[PDB]
Amino acid sequence: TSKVYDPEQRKRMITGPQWWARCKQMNVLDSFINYYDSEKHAENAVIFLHGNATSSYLWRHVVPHIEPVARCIIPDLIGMGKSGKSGNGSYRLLDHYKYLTAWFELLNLPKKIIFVGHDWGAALAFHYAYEHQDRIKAIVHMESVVDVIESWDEWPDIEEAIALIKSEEGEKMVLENNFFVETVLPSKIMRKLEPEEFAAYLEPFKEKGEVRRPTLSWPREIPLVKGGKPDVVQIVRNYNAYLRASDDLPKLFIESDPGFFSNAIVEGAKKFPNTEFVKVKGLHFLQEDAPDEMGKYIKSFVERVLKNE
Ligand SMILES: O=C(Cc1ccc(O)cc1)Nc1ncc(-c2ccc(O)cc2)nc1Cc1ccccc1
Repeated sequence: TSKVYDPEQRKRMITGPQWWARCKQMNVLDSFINYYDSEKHAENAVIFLHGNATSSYLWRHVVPHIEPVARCIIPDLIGMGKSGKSGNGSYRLLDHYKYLTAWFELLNLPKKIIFVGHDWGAALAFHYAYEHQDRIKAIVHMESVVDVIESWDEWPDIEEAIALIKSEEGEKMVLENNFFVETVLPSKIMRKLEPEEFAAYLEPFKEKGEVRRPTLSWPREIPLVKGGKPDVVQIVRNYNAYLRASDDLPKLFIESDPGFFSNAIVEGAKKFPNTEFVKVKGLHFLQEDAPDEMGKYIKSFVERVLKNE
């Protein structure tokens, strides 16, 4: 089987260098963060957080829909995109969180922030919200780390896939063979990326070896109650209980159609009160298949949240 280019895409395409040239850099702790900032309408701030394999580039066709209503800020997570590397060489959830919260202190943010999170980016937003419950205006999430995975909800294939990723063979398939960028990322986009679009995702990870570490460390954080990192399992338990009780926090969940092993994500999202549910085309990296539908849904949700405030 083969996937097909979107025959109109080369005409609104944004290449890697075009996106990076629009970004800014800021020293943060012992490193630096590369980020997009639309600047205008700073009375609000919408912070878009990518997850594994990607970067701020993931949001390039989503963010123009929301810029007219609020300042939009989109970082490359540490070790990813064009950001600096992690000073301690480590790329666990809490390492990412250290740089993200330090970076927030430098951004002149409003008291209450809107988060838009994908995959592990949503975990970062959820954990920030749990620790800063008075700083959250709304949360948009999609393909998100909503809850732990109990052992009776863990089937053998996911058990063995995580065993593989936690083994030396898993380390080599990522660091030497770039599994998550070269295979997982295009496999979970329904269209075929233009060569220049794929090159933007490849570029941070084009060389072999340790530079690819964040794309191995993220799946190793998976919150399997059986065998998963205990600190991450507790972080996710804590913010899941907070989200289940957060009746006054407006949320938007963007469901993928058909998604990819996403049923537990959708079911977990349904346990959070005050959630608007929408659906767009996609597998996992749904920004690449339905960015304008997503941007329109988020724009309408943000306008409704601001109007009702
Ligand atoms: O590792 C993750 C991240 C995650 C997302 C949501 C969540 O609640 C917990 C963790 N996801 C993942 N990671 C791996 C696989 C996977 C791997 C192998 C396989 O054969 C099938 C699925 N699937 C998934 C998606 C998934 C599965 C089960 C419960 C929730 C989310």
